Amino acid sequence: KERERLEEKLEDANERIAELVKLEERQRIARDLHDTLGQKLSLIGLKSDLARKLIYKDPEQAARELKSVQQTARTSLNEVRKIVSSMKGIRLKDELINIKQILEAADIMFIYEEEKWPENISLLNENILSMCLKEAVTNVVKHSQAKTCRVDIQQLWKEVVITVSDDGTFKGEENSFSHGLLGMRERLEFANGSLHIDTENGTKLTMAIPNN
Amino acid sequence: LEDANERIAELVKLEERQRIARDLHDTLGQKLSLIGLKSDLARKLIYKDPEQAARELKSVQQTARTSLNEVRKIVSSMKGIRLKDELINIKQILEAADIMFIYEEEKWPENISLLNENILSMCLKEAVTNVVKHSQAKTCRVDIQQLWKEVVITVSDDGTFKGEENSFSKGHGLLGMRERLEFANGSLHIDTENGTKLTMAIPNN
Ligand SMILES: Nc1ncnc2c1ncn2[C@@H]1O[C@H](COP(=O)(O)OP(=O)(O)CP(=O)(O)O)[C@@H](O)[C@H]1O
Ligand SMILES: Nc1ncnc2c1ncn2[C@@H]1O[C@H](COP(=O)(O)OP(=O)(O)CP(=O)(O)O)[C@@H](O)[C@H]1O
Ligand SMILES: [Mg+2]
Ligand SMILES: [Mg+2]
Repeated sequence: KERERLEEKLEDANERIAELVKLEERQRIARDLHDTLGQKLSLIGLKSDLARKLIYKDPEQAARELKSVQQTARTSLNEVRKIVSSMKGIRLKDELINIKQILEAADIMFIYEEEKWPENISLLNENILSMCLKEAVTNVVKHSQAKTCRVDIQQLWKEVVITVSDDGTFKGEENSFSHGLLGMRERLEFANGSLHIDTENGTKLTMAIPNN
Repeated sequence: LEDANERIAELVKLEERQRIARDLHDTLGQKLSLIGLKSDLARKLIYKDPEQAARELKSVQQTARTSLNEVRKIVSSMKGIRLKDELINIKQILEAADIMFIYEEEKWPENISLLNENILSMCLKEAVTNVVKHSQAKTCRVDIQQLWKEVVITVSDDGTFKGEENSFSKGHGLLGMRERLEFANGSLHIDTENGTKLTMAIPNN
């Protein structure tokens, strides 16, 4: 009714700030890129050209020039190797490993068995999920003081679900949502999924997100 | 707001930043590897077949020039870039001059014409040079504010103004500076009271 009309409106303004902030982003990069890969790539222009001119007039210098070109091609693509490494993102496969290591070295038993694991989930969600995960684990090896920790990750419905439970005690007060907690929620929620918790026996984190 | 705000910020930031890396690799990858290949192949045929070699290098120049342009168009549109470069340029010159550079980004510019940005850059650089030329001051305050419609640099130095009473000789950056701001319908003023003080103004647009 009235509530539907005013949600449509609320979505329109969200999106509007979206496009704007994404733009400002396109930019930080515009400066870095231009600097580096721009001087270099203009130089590639010039040596290309100059090489073509000297092919006959002087095939020696021509060659030497092409040597320098290939050099700068390669290293430039190397710069973007160093660049799409960033925000390329971690895949859970990797985050699970990381955490198995952190839990072992925490003095804690890591309970797992690969259960109905994920396919054709957006790479992005994979990053977020990776994050919340790492944070949850840290919280546990920070306060729970549990000695064992169960975890499963399943493709339920059209929605993916991690669950991370620890036998320790939840050291938090009644409203310590002050911190990777508010962080976690804020996140999943923005991805239109959910985060839930139970301090019944130790601490239990259910993260959910849309997949299929 | 402290965090709902700039947390959802930094998250759409990362949303599209992953998208942006997939586009780098996609576009400039394919392209730049192809540049590798044609470079190489060109070197091989320089003699065996200098014709094909040339043709290959033509296609190379095309691509190298082309890749920069997509990024470049965004850069031309973007504002505040000229001033930032100038600040970096002058901070360096002042440091290396033996001089303290006083600054704090104060109500800095948005949607000023790119042109005015260049002019202002200029007068600025010239002002600085004059200081590190004659003022022999040891510290130098500078601010750049968006005052109402009009933008204003102010560049002050504690040294002494070595100039005579009417040192505004043409072809010197003084007559040059005025000539300029004034042609842009803004203004230039100075005070030799304590050291030297330059107020540049111009229209924001
Ligand atoms: N798995 C767990 N076991 C026991 N206590 C936990 C827990 N997860 C969170 N807590 C408690 O809840 C409170 C809030 O945690 P939150 O995640 O906001 O910050 P933190 O203490 O984990 C450090 P950071 O915010 O840097 O990760 C903490 O005071 C912590 O002791
Ligand atoms: N900030 C400053 N401090 C002290 N003296 C200054 C000054 N700016 C200018 N002057 C004096 O006024 C004169 C005019 O300076 P101006 O910058 O107009 O010409 P210039 O001597 O720098 C050569 P150019 O043509 O390269 O600018 C200078 O010769 C100098 O003696
Ligand atoms: Mg935490
Ligand atoms: Mg001068």
